[PDB]
Amino acid sequence: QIDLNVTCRYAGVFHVEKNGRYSISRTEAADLCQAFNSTLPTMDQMKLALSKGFETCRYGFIEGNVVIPRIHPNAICAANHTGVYILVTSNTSHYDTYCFNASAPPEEDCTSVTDLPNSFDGPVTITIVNRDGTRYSKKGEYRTHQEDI
Ligand SMILES: CS(=O)(=O)Cc1nc2ccccc2[nH]1
Repeated sequence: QIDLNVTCRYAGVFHVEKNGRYSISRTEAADLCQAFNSTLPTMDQMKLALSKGFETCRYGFIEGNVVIPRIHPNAICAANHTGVYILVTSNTSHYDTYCFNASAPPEEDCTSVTDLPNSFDGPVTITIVNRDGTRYSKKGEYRTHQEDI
């Protein structure tokens, strides 16, 4: 069983946390976004999402970097930084991910996610968990890299 906690989308960008812990590799992140018919955001896409109201308190992949978007300074989120905070030094490789859905609304979309449209056949139950607790479950797989399996 896999839980995927997702957020609001902001200019198409959203955050995905797997199994309540930093547990996604960069290869898995691309596959996971592909399951949402999405891609890893570019830094420009992320900056526009930030400008629409997106912030999290979790490291996640974008294309090329691991970041935390921050609007409001918080001492426990990205060392009190604002803007798209870029992780510079870390020993480790597993984070959450951001994803970008080009078909989402242009600004804040805080409706819930009710599908995992591009998952593959598989036996494991994947549950999308919204911030409001609503859930969408479907049996499937999204990982293509043997290293992640
Ligand atoms: C339980 S796990 O350590 O997150 C490995 C895993 N990740 C998956 C993603 C989709 C379907 C099955 C999956 N099994």
